[PDB]
Amino acid sequence: RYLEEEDGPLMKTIKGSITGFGAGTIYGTILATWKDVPRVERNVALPGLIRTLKMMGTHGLTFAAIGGVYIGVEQLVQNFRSKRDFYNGAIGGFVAGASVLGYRARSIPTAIAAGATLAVTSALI
Amino acid sequence: MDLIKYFTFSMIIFILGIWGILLNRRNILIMLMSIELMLLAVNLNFLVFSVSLDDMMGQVFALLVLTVAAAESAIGLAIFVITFRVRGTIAVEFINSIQG
Amino acid sequence: MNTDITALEKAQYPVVDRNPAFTKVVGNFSTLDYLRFSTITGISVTVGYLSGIKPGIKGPSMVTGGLIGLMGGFMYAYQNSAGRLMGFFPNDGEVASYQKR
Amino acid sequence: VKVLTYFGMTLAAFAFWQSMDKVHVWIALHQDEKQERMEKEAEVRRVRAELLRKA
Amino acid sequence: MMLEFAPIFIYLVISLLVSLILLGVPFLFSRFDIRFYLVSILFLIFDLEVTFFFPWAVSLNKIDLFGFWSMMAFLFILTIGFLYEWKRGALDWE
Amino acid sequence: EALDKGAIEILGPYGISYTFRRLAERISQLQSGFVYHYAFAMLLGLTLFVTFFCMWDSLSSWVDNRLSFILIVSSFYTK
Amino acid sequence: MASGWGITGNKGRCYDFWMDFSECMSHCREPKDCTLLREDYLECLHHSKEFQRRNRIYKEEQRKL
Amino acid sequence: MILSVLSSLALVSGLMVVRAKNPVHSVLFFILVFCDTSGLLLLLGLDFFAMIFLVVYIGAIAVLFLFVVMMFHIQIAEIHEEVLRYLPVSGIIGLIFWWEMFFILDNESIPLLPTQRNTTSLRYTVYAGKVRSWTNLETLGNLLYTYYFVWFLVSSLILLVAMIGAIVLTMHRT
Amino acid sequence: MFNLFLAVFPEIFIINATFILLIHGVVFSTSKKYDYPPLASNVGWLGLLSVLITLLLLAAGAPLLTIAHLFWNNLFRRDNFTYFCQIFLLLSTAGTISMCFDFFDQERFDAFEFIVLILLSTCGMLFMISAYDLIAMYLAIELQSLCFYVIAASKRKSEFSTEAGLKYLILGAFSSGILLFGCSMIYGSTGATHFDQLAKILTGYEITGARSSGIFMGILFIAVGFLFKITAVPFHMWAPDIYEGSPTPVTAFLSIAPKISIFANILRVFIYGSYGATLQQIFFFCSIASMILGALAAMAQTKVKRLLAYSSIGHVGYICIGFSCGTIEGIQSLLIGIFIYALMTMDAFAIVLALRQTRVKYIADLGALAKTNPILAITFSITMFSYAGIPPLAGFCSKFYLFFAALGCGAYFLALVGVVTSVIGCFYYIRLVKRMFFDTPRTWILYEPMDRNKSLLLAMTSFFITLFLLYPSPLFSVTHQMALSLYL
Repeated sequence: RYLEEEDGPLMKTIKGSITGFGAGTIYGTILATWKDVPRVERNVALPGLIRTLKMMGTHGLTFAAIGGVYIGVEQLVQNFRSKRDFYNGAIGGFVAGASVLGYRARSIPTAIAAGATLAVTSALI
Repeated sequence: MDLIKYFTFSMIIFILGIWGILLNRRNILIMLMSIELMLLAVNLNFLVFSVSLDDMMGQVFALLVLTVAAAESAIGLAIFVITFRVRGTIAVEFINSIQG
Repeated sequence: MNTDITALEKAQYPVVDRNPAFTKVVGNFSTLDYLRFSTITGISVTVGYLSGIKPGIKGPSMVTGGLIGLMGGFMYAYQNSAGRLMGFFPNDGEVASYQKR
Repeated sequence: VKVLTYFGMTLAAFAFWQSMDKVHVWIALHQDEKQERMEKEAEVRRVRAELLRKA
Repeated sequence: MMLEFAPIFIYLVISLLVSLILLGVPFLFSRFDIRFYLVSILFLIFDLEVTFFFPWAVSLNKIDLFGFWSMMAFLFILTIGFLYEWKRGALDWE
Repeated sequence: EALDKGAIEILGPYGISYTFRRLAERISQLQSGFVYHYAFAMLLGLTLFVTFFCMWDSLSSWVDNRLSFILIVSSFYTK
Repeated sequence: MASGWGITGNKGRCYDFWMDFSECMSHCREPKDCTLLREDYLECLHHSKEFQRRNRIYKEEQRKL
Repeated sequence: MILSVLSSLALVSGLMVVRAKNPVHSVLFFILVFCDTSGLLLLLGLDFFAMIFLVVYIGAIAVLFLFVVMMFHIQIAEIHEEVLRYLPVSGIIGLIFWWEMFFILDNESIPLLPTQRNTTSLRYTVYAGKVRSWTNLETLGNLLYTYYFVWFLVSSLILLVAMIGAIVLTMHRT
Repeated sequence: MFNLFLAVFPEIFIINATFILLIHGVVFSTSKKYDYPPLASNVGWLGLLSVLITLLLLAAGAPLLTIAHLFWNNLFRRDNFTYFCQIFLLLSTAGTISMCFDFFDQERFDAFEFIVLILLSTCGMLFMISAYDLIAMYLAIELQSLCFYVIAASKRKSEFSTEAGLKYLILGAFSSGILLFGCSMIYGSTGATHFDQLAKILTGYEITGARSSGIFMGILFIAVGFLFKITAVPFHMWAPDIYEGSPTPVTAFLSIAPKISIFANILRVFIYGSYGATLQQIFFFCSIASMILGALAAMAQTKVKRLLAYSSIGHVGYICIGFSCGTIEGIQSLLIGIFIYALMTMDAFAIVLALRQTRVKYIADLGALAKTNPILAITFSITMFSYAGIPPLAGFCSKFYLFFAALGCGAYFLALVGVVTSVIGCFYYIRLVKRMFFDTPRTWILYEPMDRNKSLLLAMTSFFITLFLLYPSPLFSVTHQMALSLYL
């Protein structure tokens, strides 16, 4: 069922960071487009584009950090311990969630909640 | 390469309708016109395919879709008129009361 | 215009006439058919009268309701008569009159 | 817009459509590599499911 | 054949040129009326009626009685619409 | 205090009501009352359908299914 | 071209192929039994294999030049 | 080449429909997109549809749009917005739709590449079809009112609804 | 020749009766002699009679609706599935009409054209059910949609009604254009629009490596249009705004009949055509999104109409779970869920229309209703517990299936979503029971008693809701019949 791949832990981490950046760029574009423009900005176009691109870059960065650290810690767990399970990975989701989303939200309870949610989500898979 | 060129003509009109929706969040009249551009592109698709397949069903449906497009435009502009008459303006900030 | 009366589900009763003419189906109207016709028409006239009192048009409303009922009752009676002649409905009397004439 | 602006946008669109013609010819020229790659991926799946049922 | 449309195009170009010569030689020396919407709607409906008549009129010799009566039913529906519009005062401009 | 009216409440009825009230508040704000947002949502759904159910043949080279769902849930902890 | 009505007032170019495929499928309880007729109909619709073969010829001509 | 000219005219005219500041100009550019479509239909040999697109889209529908838009006297402030910020989202959406749909036929309808050989000599002519040829008009009229008459009548019902709804929504009798 | 039209007798009758009513209304509403009488209730009673006569003609002519099936084949297809679907649609329309007379008389909504447009849309949905070709399907869908656009804007001086109509026209025309683009792709790729031809072309292959992308995207776009029609997330945001902004009898009608007709279309198009997995995954993912989003958004609502709109979105999610599984029991359960949701919604909107005489708007307006009208508070509590799926009320039946398919098609994430969203739904439904029974407000609203039509309809639907699980055999048998008749 899974016998179509070539793997490579470093390649896995790089590709995951790249995919995370792409998804974060798409998400940032969507969020920037949903929002209205500040009233002081309705009559001038360029600052709106700058804010859209800034949102794109910031979301690409945070999503790339999550999508990289998740699999990086997943392999660095399954490499040293060298056991394949859903446990290996629950730790990666937790550390990605905690670190990145707590650096972003600046809150420790938010870090714990985000890591827990990512842990359950990666556990189901 | 004839079929691909006619097809891309119609496809560009369809994409222009989509972009016109995307680009006119303050202009609801242009949104209605973008929808009419999409409908025109679909009609073209049916006619081109009818020719390409030597089949008449694409032409029958093109005529009927014409009737539908006319009816849609008449009703759409009637609703636009009563919306404007009630509010005095067409600005999108006056048609956002229903929410949640 | 090419036509084909053939139904998806075959008639379960003796087929007296596959495609009976309009006047033949009308002439096949039975006592029960006229009872259905009259009941539908009378109910429709009554509804027209009763719903017309408040706007003040009970007479014209009566005529309108009666027209709707006349069309619906005639269509229902025709439906039953033609179904009997075609074998789709139980058609004892149709077969008894057919086996004799 | 100015009339010259409409003319210039038309020229640019004409160039875009000729570029699309080149893209279509490129896609038409690579039908055989698509077919040969598809030969492999479908046959790999066959040799695969056949081997997976030998046990 | 579509060959006969090419002279129409060349004719259009020449008409354009004549228009510009005539127009250019001298450069050398808040109240919405719903009745216009209503007339537009009526025109659109009957425009579609003329459109559906064009194939019918050229095809009458093949469609025979079936085609005639289907067009009559079509007209009957649209004429009921017309009578509705008439009784509602959409045809009055005073 | 620490268990019955503490952690059990927080990891139970008291916390569950809080988080679901915030989730309901946020989901309600999506229905913004702007027709442009409804068309944008329809267009995004169309684009998402096309992308996932047709353009998902060569992506599996660079992506994994695990990452995808991870990022969707992680989007909830933004701003 | 499954309806039969051609755009110039005659039988459609691909109607006979459609009818062959349909008549085969009406009694063959397995769709794979009518695969050849199905791809005949679709080939009539789009001329994919014919044009692919002619493009092969053109490509070989360009290669030998 | 000719298809490239018509495609370019339609592309510019459509951009002007969706990007003009003034909605009256937008309706006028829409008339140009319909004229170009009529030209394409003439190329396909469908002269009835080419004329009907002129009669219905331009002669009747665009007129209604023009009457309504002109009498509305829309002010540019009520509908103005800067569109530079939408270049990325337009880019992604349009690029996905482009890469996926401008090339949807390519696998199914492979183009015949033009060679340096006269392939016109292999056109086979069948004269039997040419004895009494049918126009687009009579070919369509052979079907509309007999084999497919129910859809014709349903379209009449659609038109009736349009007339009723127009009267009911807007009529204020003097 | 005349006997061929026996297959279209119900439609012929209803269309001609609609014309008669249009003429009668316009002639006597303009009459100075009768002082321009309001004719909305008169034409309403005559139209209800017309619907009941149409129902008589259709149900008593079951074998005759299949006469001349080859002559009528290129236009429509009448079978047992269509027979029962059309009977149910006519019953829904009759109930909805009977629920409107108090609204006509007390608000003085005098426009009889309201009834005419409802009847014309009923014709359109009748043609939708028997549609057997993409062309006919689209035409019938457009007729129904245009009637709804016009009736959504019927209160033409109200800001809310004009706003509802405008959003409906734009989002509805957009979705219709998307669906029409899908039909064009399918036609171009297969040269066929008839459902039988599409069946033959597409069966046996699905995605056989060399998949026609044209067919696949035609299917995707048609599916997007259908999902807009059934208010599945993420194509749903038009529904709560239009449901609120439209006049309440319009909201009641839009809640039931279009769903019956569009689900008939979805069955006959997808279950019958053959692209397979992707089509069902579409509906699987949209069902999950609908359940979650409907539950949360309903939990956030403070107005009765919005709560009902979001509840309907959640329930279509539950129903579409049945279409996702793609088995005989899936179709049967979809049909059972549709029937029970329709009866429950008719109950709920009968109560809402009864309370609209004193202008109910907020959930808090129902405070102390168990004192001012105890039997109405019990009837409404029964409806809310039925909506929540508490056994042995009829609402349990649909909930039971959700978990039956989740453990049948082997899907435990679906099961978990169902458990959580069921709990959330139970909460926001029992909040209304708390408001009517447990609260002691300082200011009470006294409500006018309802008319006879709504009391009789409410009594019957409430008896059904409490007592269906005692004698559920006929619905089970008839839905099994319909599920089988989809293929044979």
